Amino acid sequence: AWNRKRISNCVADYSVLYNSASFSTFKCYGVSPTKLNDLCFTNVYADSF
Amino acid sequence: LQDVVNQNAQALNTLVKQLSSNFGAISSVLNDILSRLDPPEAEVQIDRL
Amino acid sequence: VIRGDEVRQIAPGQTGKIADYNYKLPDDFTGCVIAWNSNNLDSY
Repeated sequence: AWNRKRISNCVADYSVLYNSASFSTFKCYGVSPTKLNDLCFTNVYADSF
Repeated sequence: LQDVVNQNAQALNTLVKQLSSNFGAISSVLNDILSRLDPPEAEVQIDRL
Repeated sequence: VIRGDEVRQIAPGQTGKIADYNYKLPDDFTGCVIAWNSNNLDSY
């Protein structure tokens, strides 16, 4: 029953999540982690489980 | 005489509309793939275009 | 010597704290990488 939080209409700083060492694994496909701070998106979904 | 004009116009139009084709790239505009992929992963996409 | 996690980051075109602040390989690197545990020898 994985949850889905929708996040939109905000300024989202991804640098904190990229730089924080608390994450065991931060791997992603399609777009590079280091340029996320410059792109703009329509909406983002966080599927956490 | 009108046919030569028509054929040249059609060839140019298909040449121009071939810039809309992906050819397997994640996107057809080179600027956005360049602006959202790091070089080592953007070279493989640009090669297809 | 590298201890702890991120040991696999030593590779061309790799990202991470180690690859970005400690040791970065060139994109066209031509060579080998070798590693082995050394607790007996290196174990602040």
